[PDB]
Amino acid sequence: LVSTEAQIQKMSQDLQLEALTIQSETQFLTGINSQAANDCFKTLIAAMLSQRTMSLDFVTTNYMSLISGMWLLTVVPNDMFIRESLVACQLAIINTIIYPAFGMQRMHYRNGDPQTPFQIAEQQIQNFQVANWLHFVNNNQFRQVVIDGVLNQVLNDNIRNGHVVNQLMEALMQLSRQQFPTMPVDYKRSIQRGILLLSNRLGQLVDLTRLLAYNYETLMACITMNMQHVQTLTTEKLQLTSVTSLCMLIGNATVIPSPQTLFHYYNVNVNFHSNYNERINDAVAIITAANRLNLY
Amino acid sequence: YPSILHPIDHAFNEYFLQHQLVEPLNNDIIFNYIPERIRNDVNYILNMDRNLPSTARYIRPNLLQDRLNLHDNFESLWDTITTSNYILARSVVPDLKELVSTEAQIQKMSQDLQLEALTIQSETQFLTGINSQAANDCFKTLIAAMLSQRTMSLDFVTTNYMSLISGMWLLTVVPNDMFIRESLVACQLAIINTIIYPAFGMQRMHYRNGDPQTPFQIAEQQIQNFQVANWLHFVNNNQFRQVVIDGVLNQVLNDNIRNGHVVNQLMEALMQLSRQQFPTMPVDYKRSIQRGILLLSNRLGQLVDLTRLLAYNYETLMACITMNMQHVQTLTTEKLQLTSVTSLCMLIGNATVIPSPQTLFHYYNVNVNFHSNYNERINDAVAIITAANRLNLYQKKMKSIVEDFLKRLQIFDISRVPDDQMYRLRDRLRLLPVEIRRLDIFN
Amino acid sequence: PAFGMQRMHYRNGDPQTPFQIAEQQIQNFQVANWLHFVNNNQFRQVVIDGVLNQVLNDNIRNGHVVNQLMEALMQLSRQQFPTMPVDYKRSIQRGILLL
Amino acid sequence: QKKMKSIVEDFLKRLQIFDISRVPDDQMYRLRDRLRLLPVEIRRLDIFN
Amino acid sequence: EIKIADEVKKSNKEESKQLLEVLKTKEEHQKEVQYEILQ
Repeated sequence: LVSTEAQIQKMSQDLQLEALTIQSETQFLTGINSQAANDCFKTLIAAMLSQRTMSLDFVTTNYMSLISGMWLLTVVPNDMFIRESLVACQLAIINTIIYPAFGMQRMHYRNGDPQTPFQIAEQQIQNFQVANWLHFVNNNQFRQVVIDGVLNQVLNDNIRNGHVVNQLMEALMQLSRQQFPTMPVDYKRSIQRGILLLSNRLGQLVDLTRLLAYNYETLMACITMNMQHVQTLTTEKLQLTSVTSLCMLIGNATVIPSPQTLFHYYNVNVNFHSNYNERINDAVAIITAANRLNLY
Repeated sequence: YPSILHPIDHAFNEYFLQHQLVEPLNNDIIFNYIPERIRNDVNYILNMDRNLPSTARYIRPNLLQDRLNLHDNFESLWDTITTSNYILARSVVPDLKELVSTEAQIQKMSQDLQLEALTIQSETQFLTGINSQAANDCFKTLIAAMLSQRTMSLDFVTTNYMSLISGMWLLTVVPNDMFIRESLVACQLAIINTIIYPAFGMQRMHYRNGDPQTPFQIAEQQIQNFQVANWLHFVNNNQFRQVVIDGVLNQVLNDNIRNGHVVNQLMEALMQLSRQQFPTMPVDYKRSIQRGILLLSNRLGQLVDLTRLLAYNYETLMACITMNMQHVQTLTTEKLQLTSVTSLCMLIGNATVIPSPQTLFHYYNVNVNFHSNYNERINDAVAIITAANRLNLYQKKMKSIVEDFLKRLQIFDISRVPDDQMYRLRDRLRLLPVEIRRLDIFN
Repeated sequence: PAFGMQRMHYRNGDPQTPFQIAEQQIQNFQVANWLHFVNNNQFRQVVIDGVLNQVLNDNIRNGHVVNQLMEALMQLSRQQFPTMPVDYKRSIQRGILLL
Repeated sequence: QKKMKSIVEDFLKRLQIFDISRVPDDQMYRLRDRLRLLPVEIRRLDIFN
Repeated sequence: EIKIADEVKKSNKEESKQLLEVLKTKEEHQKEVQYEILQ
C-alpha cells in the first residue's frame, strides 16, 4: 500500500482544517489506516458473494468521508444497501456538495417516497457531466443470469471494465470548478481541494475497480448453492470513514486468489450443499414413514 | 387451544383475546413516530440500521388533548404543571459557544463611551453585569419561558440608560402579552420619559397607574415622526398566532421576527433618535444617550443574526411537545434581569448553535411519557366515579379516589391541595365518557 | 460614518468585495475616483526577453497614486457627520492628519 | 515489467528543495504522465538511435 | 473590589489595567462628594 504516514501528512495540507470553523479538527483523519483498508476490501467482496445487506455509518459533518461515498455508490449496486441508509447517504451528498455547488435550493425530501434522492435530482439538475453520473448510479443493480446450473448475481460490463470511474472523474472535476455562490470563502476552498484529492487519483482508482470486480468474479465461480437475493434482518455495518482509507491508500500491486485457496472455498461449499440435501432426504423419509404407519 | 370454562368465565376471557392493545410494527411506522417538523427539516439527517420483520408489534400510547381544562379556574394546579415544564425546557435549550471574549469587549466598550476618571457621569453604569455567564442565561429563560408559557417579569434600575436601550429589543421581539403588566408598563414608561420624548422636545407624560392603555399605545398617537411611529406600532400589535399543527395547538411567532427584519425596522427608529437635537435638555444629556444608542447600532449585523437564532431554536423545540400549550397568566412569574439582556446583545458573534438530535429525542420522550400518564390516570378515575354511581353507593365519598389521582401524577403535592379543589375536580371527572375498554368490562 | 449613511449589510461569500459595492453608493466625486482605482489595480502580464514577468501600473511607478489618495483623505477629513458623537469625529480626524 | 516509480523518485531527490517523504505515490505517477509527452533532447535521441 | 467581570481584573494588559484605575478613582470621588454633604 501507499505509506500511511506520507498520505495523511499530505492530506492534512490540502484541506487546511485549522483555519476553518470546525469542531472536529483532529477527527477528520482518524480512520485512515493500513489495517482498515484491508477491512473494506474484505467487507465489500464477502457481503457481495453471499447476498448480505450492508448499512452505512458516517458523519455528515466530515465531508471527506462523503466524497469517498460517491465512489462506493457508483460501483457497489444500489440494492445491496438497506434503503434507509442509502437514502440517508444520497441525501447528505446532494444537500451539502452537489446542490450548494450549482446554487440550487436545499432538497426538501419526504421519507415516504418511492423515488430515491438521486432519482429526483437526476432531472432537476441542468448540467450534463453530473446528470450523467447520476443516471448510472440510479441504474446499476445485479443482472440475474444462470451460469452452468446455478443463478448468480453478476455486475454489468461497464464496472468490470473499470470505465465508470472515467465518468465519475468528469462529474467530479466540473464540480470542483463551480463557484459555491453562498458558501463562505474559507469553507468553499477546502471542499474544492477535498474533491481534487480524488479527481487526481484517476489512474489508481480505475485500477482498483478492475480488481474489486475481478476478485468477486473469480470467487463466484465456485458457488454451488443458489445466489438468491432478499433483504436480511441484520446488516453488516460498513463505515464510510474506512472507505476513504481504501480509495487513497491503494497501490499498483494486484492480488489474485491462490489456486489452493480457490479449491478450498469450492470444497467447503460442495460439502455444505450436499449435506443440506442429505438431511432433507432423511427428514422427509421419516416424516412420511411415520404417517404411512399411522403413528399418532 | 381447547378449554373448560363457565359461560360467565368465557365471556370475560374472550374479551381479553379480541381487544388487545397491540399494532403491527414496520420501518415506515418508526419514521412516522418522529414529528413532521423534524423529518422534513433539512438540517438533520436520519438513518437507521435494522429492518423489523412482519411479526413485530408495538403498543401505541394515547395522546389526546386535555379533557379537564386545568387552565380554566384551576389556577394553583396549573402553576405547578407549568413550572414543571419550564425546568424541563431549560435543561434542553442549548448553551452558546464561541462567544466574543469578555475582556476584548469591555476594552472596546470603554473606548466608545469615552469615560473620564474625574467627572462622575451616567456612562459608567453601562458596564455593569455583563459577562459570559449571564449572556448564556438570558438565552435560556427566553426560549424556556416561551415553550412553557410562564409569565416573565422585568427587573432593572432606571438610572441605567443601557438596560433601557437594550430593553427596546425585548419588546420588539418577545410579544407584549407575556410580560406581567405591572412590569411591562413600568419599563415602557422609562423608555418614553428618557429616550424618545426628550429626543423630540415635547413634555414628558404624566402617567397615572390603572390606565387602559400602555405608554407605547398612547405615545404613537401623540408623536408625529414617521420612522419612529412604525416601530412604536409594531410593538403594540405584536401577538402570538394560535395555529393547530399536527393535532397540537401551538403558538407560532410572527413572520418578520423569524426573518430578522424587525431589527431593520428598529435600527431605523433609533438611528433617527441619534440624529435629532435635544432642545430642552443640556448638552451632556444629548451625549450620554447618543453613546449608549451607538453600542447597539454597531451590532446591526449581529442582532439580525440573533433574532434569527431565538426564532429557530424556538421552532425546533416546539415540534417536540405533545400537550396543548395554552396562553394563561400564571400566579408566580419567573424573573428576568434586564442587565443580562444587555449582556447578550453585545457578546454573541459568528457561531450558530442548533439543538442536537440526541436531545430532541429525549425532550420528546419525556413529553410523551408525561402525557400518556396523565391521560391514563383520567380513565382509571372516571371509570370508578361513574361505576360508584351506577351501582348506587350513596354512603361513599369520592375524596379518596381523587386523592390517589393527584398522587399518582408524580409532579403534584397533596399537603397543599385543600378539600375544596378535590370535590370540585370530580365535578369535571363525572361528565367525561368512560373509555371503551373499561365500559364493556363493566357492562 | 464620514458621510452619515447607514453602514453596509455584508454577508460572507458574496461575489463582490465591499469596495466594488461602495463605489455605487457613494456619490462624492474625489472619493469615488479612489475606489475605482483600487478595484482596477491589477498586474499587467508582459513577456520581456522571453521571461513572462508582471509589471505594475504607470501610476504606481510614478507615485501619482498617492496624489489621488490624499485628495480623498483631505475631503473625508472635512465632512462633518451627524450620526456619530463629536469625539469619534475628532479621533478619526487626528489619525488622518498623521498621514 | 518495470515500474517507473524509482526514476521519478530519483528526479525529485536530485532537485534539492523537494523532500521524498511528503510526496505520495499518487503525485509521483501523475508526474510521469507529463514526462512521457515531452520530446527527448537531440543529444540523447541520437545516442539512443 | 470593583465587581467588574473576572477576566478584566486578573488580566495583564494595558487597555484593561487603566480601566480598573479609572473605576477606582471614580469611587474615591463619589465618596468625596457624599462625605462633604454629611459635614
